[PDB]
Amino acid sequence: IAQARKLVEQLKMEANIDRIKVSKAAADLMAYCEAHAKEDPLLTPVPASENPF
Amino acid sequence: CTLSAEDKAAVERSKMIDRNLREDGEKAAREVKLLLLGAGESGKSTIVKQMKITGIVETHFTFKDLHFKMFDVGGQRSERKKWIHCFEGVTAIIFCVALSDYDLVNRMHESMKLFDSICNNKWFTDTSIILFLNKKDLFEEKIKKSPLTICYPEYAGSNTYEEAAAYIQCQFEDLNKRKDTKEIYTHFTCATDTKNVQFVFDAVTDVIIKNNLKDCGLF
Amino acid sequence: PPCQGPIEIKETFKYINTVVSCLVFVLGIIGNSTLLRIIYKNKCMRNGPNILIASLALGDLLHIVIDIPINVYKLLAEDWPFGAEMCKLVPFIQKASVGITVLSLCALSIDRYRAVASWSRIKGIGVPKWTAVEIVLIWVVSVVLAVPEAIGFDIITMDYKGSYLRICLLHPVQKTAFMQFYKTAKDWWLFSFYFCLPLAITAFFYTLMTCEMLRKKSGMQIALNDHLKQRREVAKTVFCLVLVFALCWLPLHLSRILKLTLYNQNDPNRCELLSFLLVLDYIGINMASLNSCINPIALYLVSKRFKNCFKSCLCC
Amino acid sequence: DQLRQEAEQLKNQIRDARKACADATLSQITNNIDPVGRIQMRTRRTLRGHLAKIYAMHWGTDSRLLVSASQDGKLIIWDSYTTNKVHAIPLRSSWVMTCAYAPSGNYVACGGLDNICSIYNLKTREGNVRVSRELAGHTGYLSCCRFLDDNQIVTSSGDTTCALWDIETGQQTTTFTGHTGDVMSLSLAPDTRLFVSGACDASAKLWDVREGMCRQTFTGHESDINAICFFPNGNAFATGSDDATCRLFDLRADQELMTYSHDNIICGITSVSFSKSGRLLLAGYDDFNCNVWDALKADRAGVLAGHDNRVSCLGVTDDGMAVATGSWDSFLKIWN
Amino acid sequence: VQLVESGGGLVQPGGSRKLSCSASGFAFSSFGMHWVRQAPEKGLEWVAYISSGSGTIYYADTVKGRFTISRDDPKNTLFLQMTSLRSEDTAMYYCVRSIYYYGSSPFDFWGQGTTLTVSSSDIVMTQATSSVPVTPGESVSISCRSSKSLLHSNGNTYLYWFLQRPGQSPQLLIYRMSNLASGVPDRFSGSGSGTAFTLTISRLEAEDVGVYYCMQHLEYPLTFGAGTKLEL
Amino acid sequence: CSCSSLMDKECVYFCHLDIIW
Repeated sequence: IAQARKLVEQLKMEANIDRIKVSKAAADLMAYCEAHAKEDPLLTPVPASENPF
Repeated sequence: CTLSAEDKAAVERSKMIDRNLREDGEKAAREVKLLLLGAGESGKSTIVKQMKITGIVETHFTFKDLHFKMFDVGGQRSERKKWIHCFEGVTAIIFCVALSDYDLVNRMHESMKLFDSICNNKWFTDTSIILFLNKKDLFEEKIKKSPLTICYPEYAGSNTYEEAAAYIQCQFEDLNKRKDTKEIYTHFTCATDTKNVQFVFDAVTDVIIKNNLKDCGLF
Repeated sequence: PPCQGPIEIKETFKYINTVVSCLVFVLGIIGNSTLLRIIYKNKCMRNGPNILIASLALGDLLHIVIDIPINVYKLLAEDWPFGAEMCKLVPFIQKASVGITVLSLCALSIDRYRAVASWSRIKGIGVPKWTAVEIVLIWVVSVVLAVPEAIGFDIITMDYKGSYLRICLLHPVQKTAFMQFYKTAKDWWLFSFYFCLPLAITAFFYTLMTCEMLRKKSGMQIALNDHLKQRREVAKTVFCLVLVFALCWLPLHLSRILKLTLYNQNDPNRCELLSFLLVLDYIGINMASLNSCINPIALYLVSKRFKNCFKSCLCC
Repeated sequence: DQLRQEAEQLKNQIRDARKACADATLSQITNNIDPVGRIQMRTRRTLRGHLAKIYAMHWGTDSRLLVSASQDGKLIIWDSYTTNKVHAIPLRSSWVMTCAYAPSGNYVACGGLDNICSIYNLKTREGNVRVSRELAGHTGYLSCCRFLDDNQIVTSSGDTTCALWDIETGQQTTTFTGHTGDVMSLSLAPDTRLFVSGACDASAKLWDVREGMCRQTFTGHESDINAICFFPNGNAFATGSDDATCRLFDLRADQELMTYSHDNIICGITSVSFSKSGRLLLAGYDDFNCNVWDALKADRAGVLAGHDNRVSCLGVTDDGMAVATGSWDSFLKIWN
Repeated sequence: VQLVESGGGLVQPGGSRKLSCSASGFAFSSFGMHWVRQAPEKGLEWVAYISSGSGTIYYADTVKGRFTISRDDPKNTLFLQMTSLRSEDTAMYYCVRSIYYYGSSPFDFWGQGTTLTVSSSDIVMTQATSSVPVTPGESVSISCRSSKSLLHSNGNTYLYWFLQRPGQSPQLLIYRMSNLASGVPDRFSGSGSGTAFTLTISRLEAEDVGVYYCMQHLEYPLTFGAGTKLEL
Repeated sequence: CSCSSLMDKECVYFCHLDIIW
């Protein structure tokens, strides 16, 4: 009566979610990976003068 | 060179650290790493005490100018075997199972699956395994209890103490899937003196000699 | 001057020598190249003894390449139209390769002894450094000891029964007294340094290693058994690797000492000896090349790791 | 039964609501994005000195200092610009699977099979490195120590639970339970208020470090999850499992975003990390190599081919100028 | 952390003496050691340096070849042996620790010093003034110039700002260009470029008075400044 | 090969025929 009550309570807490769907939520990773691409030295190679390696 | 007066001293410190690292690694590569394994209620707190003296339990002892480090298994509770690959390159595996293992109830299933797991692992198949049956206080008084058909229907013949031990050793030899590389060292003694340490010392001496021969291309 | 008989080599012996030399040459190149490929390609077999074995294989390959084709040319042409420079250089390369091979054998025997006598972490964090200075020392000694061969030879012309011939060889007349002593003790030095010393060193070190391996004192102190016969087997292999070397390097030095002992002058009792010595020298050098070839076969048929490496290389 | 039926029906209705509202997978929308080509990354520096199997490595906050943990009980602090060994720490326990760099550069917390997270102080007054605090209280092997502040760190273990600590006191401040297997990895969010942990029950989950609720759960793998790491914006994460698959999950979608598996790939992922932009998902694999997946297209857009053994740990500098890869061949390689 | 010196006294010209530096409170075996001297009411002057493990040893070209440096790491002692002394060797001798790695402070701690009396190319550092009167609460800017540019190719500037209170020993204030020491109030700051370097002090306190020194590391031999003494 | 001097034609002919060693 009280071993799975916490599990179902968490699932109820897992129900009342501000549900952002995978098409609403893919835009987050898309925008972040596009807006920070120019400052990534691995995706875009750095000029040899600024490279400390 | 092109280095500033401070970077030269930094390089000197780094080279001294290199020197210390190789100096301690020379001692680290001269130490025998033994893994200790066993089934539930098999007995591991009786052989580690015979050695010349929480999570992982480390036992250090020097025997005949060889520094042995033994790493115990009785400190873990999760049997997912995510830490076995950390024991690649160890000298040997002391695995412990007793003849009285079918008293806690069946000796086939869990113990023999543990053997086949350590005999199927890619990392351990090239590492020798040492087998122990140490005590001689209860290994004789429970063979004559009843025919083993209750839990051991593979054998239904004559059963003395020596015959049963030989048959168990033979079925262990049958458990080993590939004898090309790995070698089993079974031991049938009395847990009364320091014979276990001498046996493990001889086994590690032999496996190290064989690794030396393979390294030289002679084996 | 005539010996009541000319000098010639039978054509059947020439055919047999050609076939034997071709087979040994091909087998030696295949084995040594595959062994070198195995040693270089695999990083886990990159270490001291493997580097020594690679050096041995490289020296054996260079020896075969520098010996077999030129002897084939000598047999099939009986002429040396190629000048004085590379006839000066070839004996230098030959003696350097022989020295490299024998010193690598000695060093390898010492290493195999050490692996079984100082077994306790004899492989510790690797030792490519001391092996490096050892290999450099061996190569420098072998090169410097072959320089007299790189100074000695010269081409001299002669007329023999109407035939005009040119021969490149060790000219008896030389500049320095030490060089003349070298010219007089060439074969003795070769027999005493390139044959007796490596044989003694390898045999002694391997005997100590075998003794240490089979050094069982307490009767059945451990029930291990089984692989004691395996140690017996590898010891037998070790002693066979020495017997093949001895039996395959003996005939050349034997021929040279018979040349130094039984050769006479001003009487017709020397030409048949030379006719025999031609064939004996050719057979001896052929079986020396066979000994050069012999090592990868033993490594394949003894070492399981090397057996698998050879199978993977040849079958794919 | 009633409670079992209630749990089953709640799970079924949550799954049905999740499916009926989910529009399309990440690939279906991002297919129009052009690829990145082939990320050819060359070893600029090779760090030598570790004489055993290398298990953990973490970059410093200044993108120049590194800490590396090896089997021989050594935690080496490297200067990544000149290959200078700034520090060499002899660890008490040689069996380490994780350790990290404090965000202020003062401390290093490191551990493994000892079930103890030992934290050493670097900027001392005696010029050496001493052990500051040993955190104990776990009953299984340790993983993914990650500092929050100079007095606060979260560590995962095989007790199917994680713990939030307080370094000055040394007592376990908070405990997050709910997993049903050996928890192998955790990653801290950039905002340092949430984290995620993946376990051997083929499930990961998002936990709140402040009040300790099981905020979200995530499934979809078939076997043990060995590595996990957030997207740099703290709204998603990626796991790597023994199924030879990486999976990107999203912290708001409540299920898997997408998968990074290939037919030729047979061995599992043991390390995972993200580039600074969150575009190149780098995964250190079990065979020998590190695969630079495009975290949007699941394409093998680059392979780091060194490391004659299995690439056991990955790391990206906070500026993203280099990638450190550590393997069991006792070497780190720094790539650019 | 405690470095204490011994061996001072009065010596006749042509004699030989020995100074000992004993350390207690840190890792002596991991610190290189410097011997510095200060002429009476004239200024500081570097004398000698020995690296960690006794690998690199440097002497000042002024008395190069005449002095010698000995070290005992297992005993934590630094020896400076003097062979022939002219009328210039009389001075106040200081012992300094110096550890070298990325981000360290290699001049943090100085010794107490000992007195020595004798009976009767290089970078030049220029200090603008020698006596400046000021009252507490007023910001004070000190400046000093160098011959060559201290800016190395790494980006490091090798300038060390020390303070010597009257009756005390010098103490590090800044070690490379603008990096505060350990245990020092955060009101001191440093800035400048290339050859012109300024030390700024805001909210001056009563015990901040004393002689300020700027030195270059950058190379050997090490050279000190003239010494700017603040008045109050 | 090795000869005493040039007057021994047989030795030089053998050197011509013999191997280079």
